[PDB]
Order: sequence, then C-alpha cells, then structure tokens
Amino acid sequence: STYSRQIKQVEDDIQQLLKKINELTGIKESDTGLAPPALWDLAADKQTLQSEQPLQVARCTKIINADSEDPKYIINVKQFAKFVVDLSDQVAPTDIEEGMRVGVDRNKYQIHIPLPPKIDPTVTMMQVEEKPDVTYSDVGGCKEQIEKLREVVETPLLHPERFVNLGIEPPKGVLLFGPPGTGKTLCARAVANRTDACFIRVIGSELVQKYVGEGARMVRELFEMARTKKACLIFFDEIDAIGGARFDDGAGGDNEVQRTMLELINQLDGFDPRGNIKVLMATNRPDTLDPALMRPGRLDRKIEFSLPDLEGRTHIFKIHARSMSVERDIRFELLARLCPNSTGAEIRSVCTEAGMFAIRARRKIATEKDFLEAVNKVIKSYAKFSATPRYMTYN
Amino acid sequence: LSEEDKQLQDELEMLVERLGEKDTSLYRPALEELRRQIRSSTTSMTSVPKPLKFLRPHYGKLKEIYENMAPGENKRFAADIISVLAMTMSGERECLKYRLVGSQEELASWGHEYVRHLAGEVAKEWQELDDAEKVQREPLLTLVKEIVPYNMAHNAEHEACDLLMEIEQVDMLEKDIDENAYAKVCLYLTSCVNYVPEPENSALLRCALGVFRKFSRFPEALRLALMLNDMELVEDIFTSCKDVVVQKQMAFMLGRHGVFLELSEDVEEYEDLTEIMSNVQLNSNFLALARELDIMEPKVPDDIYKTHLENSARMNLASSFVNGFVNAAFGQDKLLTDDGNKWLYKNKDHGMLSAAASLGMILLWDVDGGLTQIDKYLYSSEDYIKSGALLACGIVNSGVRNECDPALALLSDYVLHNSNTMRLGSIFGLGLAYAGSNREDVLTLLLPVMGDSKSSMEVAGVTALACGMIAVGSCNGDVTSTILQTIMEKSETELKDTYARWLPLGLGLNHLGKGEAIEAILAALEVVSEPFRSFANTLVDVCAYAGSGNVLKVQQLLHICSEHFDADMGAHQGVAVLGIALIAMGEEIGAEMALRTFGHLLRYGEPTLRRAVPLALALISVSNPRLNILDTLSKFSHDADPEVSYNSIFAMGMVGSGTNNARLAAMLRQLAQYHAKDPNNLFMVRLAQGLTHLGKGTLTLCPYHSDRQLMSQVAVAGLLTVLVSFLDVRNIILGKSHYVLYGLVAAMQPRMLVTFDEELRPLPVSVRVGQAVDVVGQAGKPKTITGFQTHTTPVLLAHGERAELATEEFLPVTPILEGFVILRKNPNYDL
Ligand SMILES: Nc1ncnc2c1ncn2[C@@H]1O[C@H](COP(=O)(O)OP(=O)(O)OP(=O)(O)O)[C@@H](O)[C@H]1O
Ligand SMILES: [Mg+2]
Repeated sequence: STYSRQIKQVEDDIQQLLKKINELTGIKESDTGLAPPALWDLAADKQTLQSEQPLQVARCTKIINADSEDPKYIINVKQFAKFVVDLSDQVAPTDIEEGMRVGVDRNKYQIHIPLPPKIDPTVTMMQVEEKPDVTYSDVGGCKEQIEKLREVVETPLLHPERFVNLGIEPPKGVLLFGPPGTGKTLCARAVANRTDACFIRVIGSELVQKYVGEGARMVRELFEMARTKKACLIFFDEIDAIGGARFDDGAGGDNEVQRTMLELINQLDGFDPRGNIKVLMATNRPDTLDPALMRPGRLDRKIEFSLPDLEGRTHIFKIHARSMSVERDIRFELLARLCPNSTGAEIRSVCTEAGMFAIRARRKIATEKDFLEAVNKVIKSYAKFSATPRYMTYN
Repeated sequence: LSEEDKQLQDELEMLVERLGEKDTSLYRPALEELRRQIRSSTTSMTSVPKPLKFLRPHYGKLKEIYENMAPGENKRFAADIISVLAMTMSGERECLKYRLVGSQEELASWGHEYVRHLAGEVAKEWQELDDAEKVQREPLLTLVKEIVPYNMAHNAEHEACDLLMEIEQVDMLEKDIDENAYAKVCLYLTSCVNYVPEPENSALLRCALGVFRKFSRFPEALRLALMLNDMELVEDIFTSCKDVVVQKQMAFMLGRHGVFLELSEDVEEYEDLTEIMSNVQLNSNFLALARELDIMEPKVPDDIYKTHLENSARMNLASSFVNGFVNAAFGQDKLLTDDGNKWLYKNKDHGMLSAAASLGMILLWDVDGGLTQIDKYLYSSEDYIKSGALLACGIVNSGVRNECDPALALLSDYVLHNSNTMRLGSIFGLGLAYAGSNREDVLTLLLPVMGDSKSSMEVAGVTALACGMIAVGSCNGDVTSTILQTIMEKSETELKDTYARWLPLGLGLNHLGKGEAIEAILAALEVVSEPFRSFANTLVDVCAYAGSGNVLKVQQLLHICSEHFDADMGAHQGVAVLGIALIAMGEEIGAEMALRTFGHLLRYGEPTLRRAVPLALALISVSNPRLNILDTLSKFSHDADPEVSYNSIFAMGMVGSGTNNARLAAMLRQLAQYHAKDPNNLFMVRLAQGLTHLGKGTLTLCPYHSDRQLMSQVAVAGLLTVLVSFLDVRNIILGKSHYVLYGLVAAMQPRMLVTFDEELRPLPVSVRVGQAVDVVGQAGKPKTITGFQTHTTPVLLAHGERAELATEEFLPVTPILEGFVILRKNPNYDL
C-alpha cells in the first residue's frame, strides 16, 4: 500500500502518454475502415489515383475477325450496355477468349485486363483458411478407416510420383458414413489440418436456396473455383440434405434439391473431366443417398465409421482422458467394456462428466468411481435420447 | 452521533482530564486503556476510531506529558496514540518518531496496517538520512528485524522484500528465511533484478543466491550464478554439492549454456561429469528423440517448397541451405548424404561454398560420424569444395567440446593458405567449432591471420567474427588489442567496405554483456575515423549492454535514430535500430516496448534506418512466432525498398525459426509465388522456409533458456554475426559471402525436455506442457501453465511454454523442466 500513491501517479502519467502518443501518431477512429497511419503511402496513392484509371468489369461475348489484324471484341458491361471494342495495345490478342470477364475503360471501353471468373462470395467463404486443431492422433478406433481415407485424399497429393509411375489413377472420392458421434466430421477435420491443398467445406444445408437453380449454380461455381487450383479437396458435410434419392410423388417433391444433386453428380463424373478435385462426403443417413451419387467415379470409397470395438473404445478413452487429472489405477479397459455400443462422442462426455463429478466434490483428481458414475449418467441414464439405436438401421 | 462513538468522544476530554491531573496515579489507567483503545478498533481492518481523529488538536494539552518529563511510562503510551494518529495524515518524520521514542514493544501489537504504514516511512527517512546520521538508525535496524518476521508470518512476504530493497539492507533477509517461504522470496527478488539498475543488479542476484545456497537448493543457485557470470562462484557452487545426481543434472545446464568447467580428477564421477557438460552425448540423445518422434526420414527441399500446389545458381544455392536447415543435426539426407556430387556441382561460384558447408549442418553435434562423411569432399581439387568442407569442419564440432579437438587439426594448417577461399573456410569454421571457449591455443593460432598482409578484408572480418566468437563475453584483452590494431592501421577508403563492419562486431562480441567495460575501448575508438567510428562505437556499445534492458543506453540509440541524414553518413543508423533489440531482449516487458518503437522507426525512419527494423524484429523474437510481429513483417515483405523486402522475409523465417509454423509456411509459400519473378526476393523466401523448418521443428535459435532467464553468449554471437551482416544483404548475403548464415549454427540447440533416470538412461513419463504463467505476487499455489496438454516427456517445447510433471511419482532435480532433466523417485509416492 506504500506504493499505491506512486502507482497511480505513474499509471496516470502513462495513460496521459498513450493519449499523447496517439495524438501525434494518429490511428484514432476506424469506423470508415482506415488503416493505421504507419501504412499510409499517400505519395503513391495520389499517383495511383491518377496513373491507374478505374476499369469497368465486362464479359467478352464474341470475337469478330480474330484471324485478321483488326479483331473486334463484343463485350457485355454488366447492367450498363454492350459495346464492340478492340483490345488495348498492352494486352496480347491470345489472352482474351470468348465468355471470359475483362476490364474495360470508361472512355473507349477497350479491354485492358483479363479478369478471374465471377464466383459467389458465399462459395468463396466455403473454402477453409484456418486449419482445425484436430489431428489423426485425436481419432481412436478408426485405424483401418483412417488409412483408407488418407490413401485417397492425402497420399496422392503428398506423393503423386508413386501413382503416375505404375499408371495408377487413385480414387477421387470418399464417403464417410456412420451413426452420429462416430467421427465422420472429426476425421474430415483431421484431413483439413494435415492437407496442404485447398480445402473447401460444404454443408448440404448451404446448398438449399430460395430460388430455382441456385443450388446447382453454387455447385457449378464451387467446382469452377476448385478447378482454378492444382489440387483441391471439397468436403460435403451432411450430403443427405441435398443428396437424397430422386423420386416422383405427383407434385414437385424435392425437384429443385434433386437438380442440385444432379449438378453435383454431373461435376463429379460427367462429359467433362472433373480435374484434380478429391471430394469427401459425410452423412449419417447413407441409405437415403441417390444410387448415382453412391457410385464409383463419384464416391469411389465407402469408409464406414461403425461403433468402436473394445480395443477402439479403450483407445478413445485414452485420447480424451489424456489431459485429465485421473488417478493412477483408472481401468479404462473396464470402462470400454461398460459401454458396448457407444459412440466416441459418448466416451468424450463420459470423460467430461467424470471430471464433473470430481469438480462437484471439490476434488482435483477424478477417481475411477467418477468414471463409473459418468458411464451410468451418460451411457445408461441418457440412453433414452441415444441416436445409435435408430441410426444403425440407416447405416 | 452514536453513543459508543460519543463514549470515545468523551475520552477526548475526561481521559485527557485523567492525564491532566498532576498526580501520576490516574495517568497509567487512562493511558493503558488509551493504548488498548486503539487496539479495540484495530481488530477490524476497515474500522478506525473517528473520535481519535478529533484528538489530534488535543495533543497540545498532551505536549508536555510526552516531552517535558521522564520517559518511564508517561511518554510511553502518550506518544503511541499520536503515532496511530500520525498514520492518518502525511506523517513526515512523525509516525516513526513516536514509535521510535515511545513504547518499544512488539511491533505487530499495533496492527498490520499500522506497521505497513510504519515500514514505508522507515525507508522514506532512510534516504533522507545522510552519512553523519548513522547514530540515528539504531532503533531503525531493530524494527526491520521484527517487521520482516511479521510480514512473512501473514504471507505478506513481497512487502517484506520491498523494505530492505529501498534501504539497501537486503543483506539481512537471508537469516530469517524459513523453509515454507524460500521459494517466494527468491522468485520475487529474481524478477526484480531485470528492472533494478547497477550496482543493485548483482547485489539482489547475490542475495537471492545466498537464500538458495543456505537452503541446499543448489541447481537453482547455479542458475543465479550463471546469470551473474561468476566463474569462481560456478566453481564454488559445483564442488560444494556432494549429491552427484544433482551434480550430473547441474553439468547439463553448464553444457546447455556452453560454459565448460575443468574439474579435478579427485572429484568423484569425474568421467561422466565431463561427458555430460561437453555435450558429447547430445548427438545420441538428439538422435534418440528422432527415432522416438518418428521424424528421422530425410526431407528434400521439394517437400518444403511444395511447388505441386503452386497454381539457376541462386535457386540451387537456396535449396542447399533449405536442405541443410531442414535436415540439420540429423546425419541423414536424400540429397547430400547420398551421392551428392551431382547436386554439389549443380551450384556454381560461391554457391558450392555454402553447399559443401551445408553438408556438415546435417551432421551438427555428430563429431565422430559427421567427420566420417566430410573426408570425401576434403580432397576435392575445386577450391570451393575443400574450404566449404573446411567450414563444414567447424559446424560438426559446433556446440560440442571434445576432450582433444578434431576440428583444430583439420583447420590449423589452412588459416594462412595462399588462396583466400581456403582460409575463408578455416577461420569461420574454427570460430563456430569453439565459439564461447576463450581458449588461448586457437586464438593464438587464429590471431596472426587478421594481421596478415595477404589476408583480404573478407577474411579479416571473418577473423574478427571468429575470435570474437571464441572469446565472446570474456573481455579478453589479447583479442581486443589486435582488433583495435587492425582497425586503425587500415586506410580510410577501405573502411568504406562492408567487410570492415565485422571488426567492431568481433570487438563487441568480445565484450558481450559486460556493460561498463567499454569506456577504455570506446576511448581507443575515437582515434578511428568517421563514419566508421560512428559505426564502430555503436556496435561495441550495443554489444556491451546486450541482454541488460538499460533504458538509459537505449535512450542514446534513438538519439542516433532521431537525426536522419539525406546511407554513407547513416551507416551506423542500422545498428542503432538493431541495438534496441539487443538490449531490450533480456526480459519480456522491455522487449515488447521495442516493437512499438520499432513501428515508428519503420514509419518515420529513412530507408537505411528502416532497412534494419526487420532484423531487430528477428533478434527480439527469434524462434518465437508471435502474430503481431509476423503480421508486421508480412506488411513490409513486399516493400518498395528492395533491402527491406529481403530483410523482412528473412526475419519472418527467423522469427519462426524451427517452429514449423503451419500458418507461417503458408505465407512463405504465398510469398514464393509473389516473388517468383524476383531472384533476389525469392532467395530470401526459400531461406525462410528452411529456417522455418529448421531441424524439422526440433531446433531453436533463441539465445535464452532456463525459463527465458539465462542468456547464452554463444547464441547471440551467431545471432549478431548473421544479423549485423544482414545490414548489407545485397553484398554479403546476396553477394559472395552467404556462408555467414552458418553463424546461426552457434545458436542451434534442441527445444528439449528429456527426463533421464539417475543412471542417465531415458525415462519417459507423463508431463504437462502449456503456456508459461507469471506467478509473482499471488500467494498460495498458483498454476504456472495455462491451456496445457499432457504428453510423454520426449516432446519439443517452443518459446514460452513451461513443463510440469502431471503426477508426483518422480521428483525433478531442477524446477526448470527444460533440456535434459534427471528425475528422482518420490519417497512420498506409493507410501
Ligand atoms: N473415433 C473417435 N475418436 C475420438 N473422438 C471421437 C471419435 N469419434 C467421435 N469423437 C468425438 O465425438 C465428437 C462427435 O463429433 P463428430 O464430428 O466426430 O461427429 P459425426 O460422426 O460427424 O456425427 P454426426 O453424424 O452427428 O454429424 C467429436 O467432436 C470428437 O470429440
Ligand atoms: Mg458430422
């Protein structure tokens, strides 16, 4: 307390200093999206505002007299107008093709720069940019499943040399199916963490849209954007939202959604080659999927995430009880035997609830009795709401 | 008005009336009750007697009682009431006075809040008291002999250390330290040594050392001695211990710091003790983890470049560094450990110099097996390969001390070779092999090279870098004498050459971290001409205060940074920016102030001023990939100034050196695509990828270990050698002297946590690894790790994560769970 008076004097002087420092340094405000003044190259911006002129985005439609020395280009300037223009002197004639987006000026509308194809911002955000914090070491009881998943979606990209030499075309699709909590998305999250190619996450509910032809359109732009990369991965979590089997119920039952599935089926295996995309589908209801989608060439590998066995459940218990402050003699083999048909999600809850019984008792170490009570609360007491009994019939 | 409050308000008159009577019969019962009256409200911390606050003017009636007659009992309790009243107001020379003159009973009897006020005033008047007032501190020392025991009794121990610190009497703290609170005082005091200035730096360090020595906590006592750089104390600390198991673990810390101790044969277990500190078993221990962590497989630079996901002599030289950096200290590689002649000859000009030297970096710390592979390239007729191998000699012994040195034998007869390249691989290699040794035989063999007439400026600077690295932080006057002697003999024109910049660095390294030992050297530097004298004195002055945090020293460096020149005159400006990093790096608080200043230098500074900011970022946070710096370095990666562009990209890899950051590698891969058409920029990009994946994520370049409190002089020497050389990245790094990047080998150490048994065999147990938490202040048991995970011991700890044993089955010898640690079975466990 003898320094309480001296603390506030230097604290207030400090707070006055930051307020003083920010006065000369600047960076106050940001509501208009202003960068800190240390990054202001105002000399270049003034030149940029003059030397670099703005360019209107237009789409080339038809090239007239491409063979001759006077090739005229018809452009569609979005909602503005249509113009027959010629190329600029700084762009090669072979760099502009019909149907591609171009940048045109506001005076003579001459094409100045070819542009990337238009892609829905929603589809762009569907690509993964921060890899998840899940590795293959966090998945227990899925050894054989994981090798099959890696050798299709991870190995060919990592070491492509061992497939071209033998004339091998690796499978370009994997379907992960199993009851909820079995680890379908967990293994996919492990794939994204390890993969170095582009990973796109698609949820089947994201492909359901208000207007007619959107879900097919978003699939088209999804694969169009995936094809602009040397290697790509598309994850379709809960494909059964749009992957349901086609049917005719008199009325237009699920006609629009079926078209979205048909477009996805067309991109996977149609007239045109798909590219270097390896798709990954996860669903807890594989019985509802369309037969054409469940066909090799679209879903070549069908990896089943069945309920873990005794060895697998013991492995999952160790994974989730790795960081627990457990006792010395916790019989995890016994715990795995007390939940015969239990998902890995239940085992995680058992581990979490086991520490909850100890935290409730103000104990810093969870005994084996807490895990025994956790199994009764999770595996037994919560067995009324278990999704396993109904979903094993679907898988 | 409460009646009980009015009852005390009555005592302002009737009790004073009892003290107003001439007879002393009524004095004692009133004063004794008055003395106890204060304790009535003292029992509650918040409750204070407000009627007593109205008795302050009443002291005039009591003025004669406590002053004008005998001090037996009349003044005794009369003054103490004023002392409690002196707590309320300013109390300048009053609150202490009545307690000093009045009753001298147990101090805590008047309250914890009263003594806390009293203790603070003790230090206040102590500064006021002069030398002639030594006859006034007799009762002052008595209180501190009782205040300190009271503070530690009620866990208010951090307040106690504060009392002795202000009065400069921290000497008497150790006598009263108890078993239950030794850890709190030392941890508190050691945290204070990074902010108190000289001479109280050592004094607080020695006093904290005394507590550890008395309490038989030798391993932590040795850490304090190493921070003090007291070689005699290190001898005394080591030999005093009779527990050889503690001594074996202690020898690891000396080896990790690179400090060698010459033991006597009479000391028991002499053999293993020298082996442990010499790091001869480091190669096998490091290889043991590699087999355990199933990452022994070699990595080609293609696996790092990952060009199949992307939508020349310099290219070949870049991949030589990437191959060496990624497979550093491993002994196996698919590109050079195989038949590398096709790859080795793919490089050209000096590209083969670093490529041949890169071969020894895969064999780092493997002196026996590594020298078995270089011999093939040692007989090459092409001049670059042999001297590149000659430098690869120094790498293979770097960080290891051999009882008889192989490297000197392979390099002694090539320091005076007629061809300059052959020397170039000799002195630079010889420097890395014995960096931080201060050994006279090599220095005497290395010294005349600098003064050689045929010795070009390139090798002369290399000689300064080497001899500076051998005698780093030793203030060896012999190396000092020649470095000055070469400097002023040189002509003014050749001082324009940037290879002369290495001469002050060698001088600076020789006085690394000494501080006040440069004024005699700075005196000699005034004779040297400008602008090199401006460059020379700045370099040595910065190196003198390296890892000190002296705010006074960094005050002058920004004064150099304030005056901007409209290049040739501002050559010394780069070191000044690099100076802030070298001084503030000591502790975290000083370090991240530097980032804020580093932002303004990148903003208001001149090109030459801002060309050194990225290197300062690399120095301030080497192998610590924080997002603020990485985002900062990313923004200036594509800078208009080419040097800032190269320097930022190198710093980005340097900041995440050996961290294997997945996010950072993506930025470099993106940077590779952007700078694909720029050969100069792309070379730094490839260099950063190799450093990012240095040792496949198992090597660090950070100079600080032992919970980031103990500084390795060897590591900074390699750190300084590369970064100072990067002030001229165009001519040195991008030119013909890119071998200087091998100075980073002197700083290459494993991010290690290996638990050994008492017989030194591996002992894998469950450990908790998580971000370090400051636990100064808060009493009880605070957690030192947050967001932790449980792993087996053979795990890699990046910057800023501590390690705690998950169970209590084993008792660690050192509280610091870093490097090689010996575990002892807990007798309490399995009771
Ligand atoms: N094999 C496993 N090993 C370890 N943990 C597992 C395993 N399977 C599931 N879990 C845990 O259970 C959680 C269940 O989520 P997860 O994404 O794996 O479910 P899912 O199989 O995709 O289910 P749903 O069909 O409902 O989508 C995971 O987040 C993980 O923590
Ligand atoms: Mg799922």
